[PDB]
Amino acid sequence: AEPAQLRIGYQKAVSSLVLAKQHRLLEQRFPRTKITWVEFPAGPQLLEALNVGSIDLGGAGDIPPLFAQAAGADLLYVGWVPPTPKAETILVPSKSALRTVADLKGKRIAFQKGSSAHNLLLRVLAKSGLSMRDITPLYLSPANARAAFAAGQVDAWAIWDPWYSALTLDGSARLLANGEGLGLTGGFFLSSRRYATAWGPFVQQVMGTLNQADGLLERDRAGSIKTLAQVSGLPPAVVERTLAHRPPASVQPLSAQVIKAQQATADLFYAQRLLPKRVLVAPAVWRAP
Repeated sequence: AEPAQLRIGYQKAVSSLVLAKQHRLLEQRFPRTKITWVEFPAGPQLLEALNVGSIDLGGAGDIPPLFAQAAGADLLYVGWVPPTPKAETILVPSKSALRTVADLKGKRIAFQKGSSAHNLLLRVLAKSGLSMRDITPLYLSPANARAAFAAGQVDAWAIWDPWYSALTLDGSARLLANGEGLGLTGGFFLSSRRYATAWGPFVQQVMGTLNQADGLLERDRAGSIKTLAQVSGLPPAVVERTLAHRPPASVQPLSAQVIKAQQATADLFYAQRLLPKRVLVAPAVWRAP
């Protein structure tokens, strides 16, 4: 037996999950399983849905699961997605006086709370003697943060591609700093405990397939650009710029150093009084037989 249903969460931003969904790669591989793709605006949204059973497999950044674990979610890390530091950014309105990270002190900074942008921001700010309490957070999902930025209500926005490329290409934004040199973890695939326990091998095979979907970003450059352009709405030039910011990042098993990295992030968040619990990553880590 393979399960009857896989309701799997994705974010449109993760170009490789868009393509797998478009090329119906899971469906091709698992013909006896109803594959249902459910889109979320970011990670924390996605994790809250895994928590209540709306999906049971989904991809997010490194922070969403830590926010979920701390609130009491019972998830499994089942796959790790390598970081793409150039695609994680702090943007400012191109008109703005701000040119260095130091200039962020006392400014309003939009970002998805609990998202990878929240950790990019803490860690960028740290290299300049700033912390979360030197800046004002505007906790806003990407579309709502975009609207506030276009309206002049934010001083800076921590956000990922496609928005970075979109706003820098159209003149809306300057890059203030990206995620290079912070030793970012990356992201994860999360699962419900029951589903990954019941259907381990299937969950591994799901990863095998999504892994090959990431491969299309480089092995099908010209085709990826069209489909993505077509699917997102974005111009091809922008989709091309987003592919330039992304080395391969194919989902594969959690290595030892990644687990420790995620624990170190958990510690740092707790230490900075941004999580109420100390989160233990390791008991939630899973690998198939």
